[PDB]
Amino acid sequence: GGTHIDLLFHPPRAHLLTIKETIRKMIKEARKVIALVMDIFTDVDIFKEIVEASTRGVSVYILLDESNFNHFLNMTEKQGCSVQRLRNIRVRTVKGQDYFHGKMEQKFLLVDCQKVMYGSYSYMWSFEKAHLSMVQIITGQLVESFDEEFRTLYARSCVPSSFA
Amino acid sequence: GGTHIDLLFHPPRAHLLTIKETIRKMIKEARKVIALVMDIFTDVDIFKEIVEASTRGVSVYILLDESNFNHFLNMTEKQGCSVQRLRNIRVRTVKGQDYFHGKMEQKFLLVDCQKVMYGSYSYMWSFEKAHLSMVQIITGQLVESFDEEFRTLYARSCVPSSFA
Ligand SMILES: COc1ccc(-c2cc[nH]n2)c(O)c1
Ligand SMILES: COc1ccc(-c2cc[nH]n2)c(O)c1
Repeated sequence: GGTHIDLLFHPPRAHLLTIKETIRKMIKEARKVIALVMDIFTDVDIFKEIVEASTRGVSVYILLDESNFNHFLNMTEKQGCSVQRLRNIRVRTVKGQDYFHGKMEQKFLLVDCQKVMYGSYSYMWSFEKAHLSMVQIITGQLVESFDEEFRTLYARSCVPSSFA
Repeated sequence: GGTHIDLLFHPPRAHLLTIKETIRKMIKEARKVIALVMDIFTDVDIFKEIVEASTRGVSVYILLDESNFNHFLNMTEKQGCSVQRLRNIRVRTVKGQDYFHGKMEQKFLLVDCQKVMYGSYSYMWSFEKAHLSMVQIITGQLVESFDEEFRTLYARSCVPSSFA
C-alpha cells in the first residue's frame, strides 16, 4: 500500500476538469464522511454540494479559520441555509497564536479516508476566476496522515461564538 | 523510482526541526539551483540564507506574486541588499487575472531537481510566530512535476517594473 498523487492546476493544464469541478465531483461522490479544513469558504456552488451531500446522509466536518469565519456565515445567511439547523454538518473554528490575528493557514478536503485534495485553492469566487493555484489529489497511505491531521485540528477547534 | 513524502507542521508535531529550520537547511545544502515560488517573502533569515547560497555560486530563481512584490523589495532595501546587484539571483513576478488583483497563489521551494517543500508556509515572520501551517517534503518522481510547473510559471513571469 503506497501513495498516489495527481496534480491539478488552475487554469487547467493537461486534465479535463477544473479544480472546482473536481471538488464538486469529490463531494458528489462522498458516501460517508467529508472533512474539510478551509481558510475562507464563500463559494456558493461548493456550499450547495456540501449541503446536498449532508441531506443524502454524509457526515460533514468543517474546520474554518476563525478570523474569516464571518465570511462563511454571511454566505450561509444569504443562502437562507443556516448551518446550525443542518443535522449532518458540524462547523468549528481554528485560530493560530495572536499578537494581529494568528490564522489557520491549512487547507484540504478529505473524503471517506480515501481521497484528499491538498493545495492552494480556497473556496472562493476569486480562485475560480482570478487566482493561479494548484492542488494534489492524494490516495493511498498518505491519506491516513490527513486523518491524523484533521483529528488533531478538530481537537483544537472551538464552537463558533455565534452558536448558543 | 517512486515518490517519498514527509509531513512537517508548525507548530512541530513529531519531527525535530521547525518548518523554518528545515527551509534554512534545504537552502544551506543547495549545491546548484534553487527555484522558489512565493506569495510573500519578507523573512530576513530566509533571505540571508538565499543570498549566501548565491555567493557560494548556487543559481537562484525566484518567482513572487506581483501584488505583494513591494513587501519583498522593502525587505531587501532594509537589508541593504539589492537583488539586482546579485549576479546569481533572478527575481520575476507572476500575476493572476485582474477584475481586484488576481494573484499567484502557489508556493514551493525546489532544490537541485531533488527535493521540494510544498505547503501553506509563506516566508514571513507571522508564519514563524502566529500561523498554523503544514508542508510536505517531497523527493523522487513527483519533483519532476515541480520542475515542469516552475518552468511553466517562469515562462509566464514578468521582469518587475522597478528593474531598468
Ligand atoms: C474529527 O474526526 C474526524 C472526522 C472526520 C474524518 C474524516 C475522514 C474522512 N472524512 N472525514 C476524520 O478522519 C476524523
Ligand atoms: C525556469 O527554469 C528552471 C529554473 C530552475 C529550476 C530548478 C530546479 C531545481 N532548482 N531550480 C528548474 O527546474 C527550472
